[PDB]
Amino acid sequence: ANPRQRNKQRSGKPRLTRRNANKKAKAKIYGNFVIQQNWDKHATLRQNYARLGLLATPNYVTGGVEKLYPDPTLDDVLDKEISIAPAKTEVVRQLEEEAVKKAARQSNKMLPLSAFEHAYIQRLINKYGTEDFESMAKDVKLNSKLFNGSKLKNLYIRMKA
Amino acid sequence: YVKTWFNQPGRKLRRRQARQTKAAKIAPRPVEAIRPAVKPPTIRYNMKVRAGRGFTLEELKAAGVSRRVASTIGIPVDHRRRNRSEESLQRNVERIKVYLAHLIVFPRKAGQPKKG
Amino acid sequence: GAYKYLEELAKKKQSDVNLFLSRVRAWEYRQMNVIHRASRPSRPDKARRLGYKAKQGYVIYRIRVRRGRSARCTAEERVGRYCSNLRVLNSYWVNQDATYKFFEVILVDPSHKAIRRDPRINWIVNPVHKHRESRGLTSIGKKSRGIGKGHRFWLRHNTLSLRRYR
Amino acid sequence: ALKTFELRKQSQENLAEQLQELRQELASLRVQKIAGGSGSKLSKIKTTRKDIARILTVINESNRLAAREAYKNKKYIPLDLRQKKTRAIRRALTPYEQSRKTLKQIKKERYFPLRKYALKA
Amino acid sequence: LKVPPAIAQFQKTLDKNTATQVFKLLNKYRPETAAEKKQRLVAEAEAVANGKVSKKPYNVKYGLNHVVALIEAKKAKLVLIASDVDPIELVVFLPALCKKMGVPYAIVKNKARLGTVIHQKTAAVLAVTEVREEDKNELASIVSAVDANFSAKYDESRRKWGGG
RNA sequence: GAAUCAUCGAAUCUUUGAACGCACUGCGCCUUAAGGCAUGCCUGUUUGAGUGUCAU
RNA sequence: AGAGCAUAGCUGUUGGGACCCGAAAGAUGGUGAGAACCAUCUAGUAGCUGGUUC
RNA sequence: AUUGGAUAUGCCAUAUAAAGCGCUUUCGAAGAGUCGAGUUGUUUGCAGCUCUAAAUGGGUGGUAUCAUCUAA
RNA sequence: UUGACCUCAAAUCAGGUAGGACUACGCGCUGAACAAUAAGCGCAGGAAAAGAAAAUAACCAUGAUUCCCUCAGUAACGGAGUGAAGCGGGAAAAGCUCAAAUUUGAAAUCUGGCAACAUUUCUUUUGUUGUCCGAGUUGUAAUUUCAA
Repeated sequence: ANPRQRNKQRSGKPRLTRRNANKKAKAKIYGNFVIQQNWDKHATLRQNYARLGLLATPNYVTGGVEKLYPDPTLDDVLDKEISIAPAKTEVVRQLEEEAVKKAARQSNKMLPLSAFEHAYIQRLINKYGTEDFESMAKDVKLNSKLFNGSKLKNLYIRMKA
Repeated sequence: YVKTWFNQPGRKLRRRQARQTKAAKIAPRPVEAIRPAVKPPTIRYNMKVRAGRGFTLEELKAAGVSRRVASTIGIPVDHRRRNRSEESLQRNVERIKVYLAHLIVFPRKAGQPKKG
Repeated sequence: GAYKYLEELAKKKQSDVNLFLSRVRAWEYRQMNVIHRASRPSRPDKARRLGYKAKQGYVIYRIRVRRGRSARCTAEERVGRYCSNLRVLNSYWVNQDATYKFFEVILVDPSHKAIRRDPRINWIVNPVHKHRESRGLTSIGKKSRGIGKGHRFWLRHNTLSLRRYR
Repeated sequence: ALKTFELRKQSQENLAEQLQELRQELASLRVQKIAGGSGSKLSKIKTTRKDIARILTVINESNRLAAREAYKNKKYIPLDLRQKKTRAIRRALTPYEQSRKTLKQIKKERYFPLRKYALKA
Repeated sequence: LKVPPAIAQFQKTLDKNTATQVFKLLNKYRPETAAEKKQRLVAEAEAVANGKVSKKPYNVKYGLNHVVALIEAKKAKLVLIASDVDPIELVVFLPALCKKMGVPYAIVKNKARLGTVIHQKTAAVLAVTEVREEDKNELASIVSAVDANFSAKYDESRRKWGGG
């Protein structure tokens, strides 16, 4: 009806048709590979999370859930410790096993000293002993960078390993 | 001026697809963040427990989660709210601790330079 | 810092030093054009606290508007039209006399690479900020249209919402 | 007619008088046809018009490619060599400066990135 | 109009002789040029790259926020204020702040000379906080001259409304 | 390689019009038929002037 | 020793252009040259006129 | 054929660096012709005009001191 | 005489940008009759605007914004009429950046030219490295934003 739409109707040129209309279609999973492998492309996201043994929401649900079958004291809260929780399904066990095995592999958190760091701490140790770090930091000539006792202690600890 | 609701079923479906599109992006983690439990601010509703906005800094400190890492693991922070009673502190610290008991945090890769 | 002294001195708006300077500078500003470029802000404390940085891409323009709508809002829109390639950032009162009120506007060039590479002013480059002074999105524009938080500060009521099942 | 693929395999100044000869041929044939011609006459008008169009296409493409090569890795190039997507697209922030962050934001994301996690049921 | 005493004090500047002696000491303490700093840093870089303790640098102090901070901390020994700062409010409080802190101060002529010392186009104010042991006597002599030629002199017109 | 065909990333796209050398097709200018020659503004470059302030 | 709540239909009634139609307002913005003409607010109206279907 | 986020694995990594969480015989800056007061309009807001601030101050509430907030 | 700085200039100098159109839905300045309406004017985007409390409340307190339901055709104003909001239930959720404190043991910052090296939705797009100049101490980085 609009003159623009009448203009393109009267033209002999084809329309810029695009076919993107498919409802009932749910987004495919990218990101986690374990989830994608075990995902059910037909089931909803709640049905998939429950089957995989995950929580789709850490809070309440704001409606009625689907029922398919006829089913048959401050001290002891801030100080108690809960020993994690069981993995209900196999999918969660794969996620847990993968997490611990990657954390063990990427666990080297000890920094070795460099050439400058080694010489810096060596000059301080060979003059002010080994157990006295406060006197090491209070030196002005050898400790030119003015590192405090904690940093010199860390330089010692990293030198050992 | 009349506001019709012929798109009410369409909006229901559009929001469902947003939930699924979000879950497609973040595969194993919940589509919502954990909300605290608070009390409505009036004599009519103060006996009810509802969901809050985020956890106070004193709640996070007691549970052992620093405010800088709380957001990274899906724990909202409310700098505005405060714990005026020891009951609200205990109700939401336990909520955080139960949340951390059920949490699998996948490790991240870190850059370790060869030298010191 | 010397901006604590400038901020405190600007409160004594008609002391001996401030009244003499306002009288002297008003005479000079009336000699120049209505809208003229300022080599540097006359209030380096006030411009600094309103977002201005002494770097390329930041432009200061002075303007006088007759006394007797908001005067600051009128200064912002006229200067923004004058240099239409720039984005109006903020504005501030610098002087006034019996006839005129003088304002300086801070404008930002959204095409300069020192502006487009600064993440703190990168936001102004986006086209949603084209002529903020014309839509009331500056500080005085927001204040002029009652935008604020509290009880101090229609279409959805004049409608009749008719649900499907009603 | 002429083949476009082997037309590009010729020298530039060769295409010059080939266009010249084709243009006089079209003009001469038009002079012949206005005094009386058959239905085939307008058939070779159509072919020679497209042949001239094919000829001029090769000259312009070859010249354009030469200009692109001459201005490769130059800070400023003529507007006809520049991109033409949309006026707004040209004015937009480039992805490099779109992704610029302060050192405050770099440290935040270096030490506290959004973790990947899961909630057991 | 009638110039207020706070603005009228900037019309009386340090005389020719004492200003000449002031900039003679200052020119011994100019900050390292961008070029000279680069050569010194790459020299240390070559030492670091091949194989590898200094002293605290001595220079004049510039910048308005920096100098006002030094005056408030009583770290400054001599403050020289440009007499032609275009918005005068940037330095109109400086003589009084130097009086409150008991810092010797003077108002030297024009800002181009001050900027030239620090390798800039313009310096509204310069301050001297530390000198080498051999320049202690030269700085002390200038402080006396500044006091005798700027503080002992005037001190009565700076309370009077100038101009008109 | 047909197509009054489809796709479409390369080329071309008369005079106008925000319309831009001045009038509105004439009338022009400069440089080498071609290249050009609107206005405001921003960053920089270069050439000048000033009884501006200072140093020699 | 509670009788209500919800939905549907019917009827009445009050608003919306409100059974249809019939007099020019007035205002806003333009065109042409005081007056004229054009387009929207505007379904601004007729205590009434005429009509209102097996 | 284009590109998303990840994963795995090499090569580099300017770390003499940069962070979170402990502790304090040490400190802790906070936006003015603006708030506000008086008077005229539009609609408490906004604006003009005359005047013009403060630092545990200032705003807004419950008290009819307390609570809450931290503007330009 | 020369130089530094400032100011005023000029240039068919180099590199950029603005206008106009569409406006269903944004946001402004306005504005009749009869509605904070029509019309007029200005300015945008795929959304806009708003937005991390100078917010509520008087409770066992809540906690940026927006939208829906409810509150409620209620309070209030003024009998008629106009007519909200706090709470409550949902949708979605994300937080932050500066000014103001000396880097002062070192303007640590940035644009541009030139020269190489890459890179491309792309010979059309983006950068990186080096050098020189300029910006900048009348303040560019790092650090801090009261939740500290």
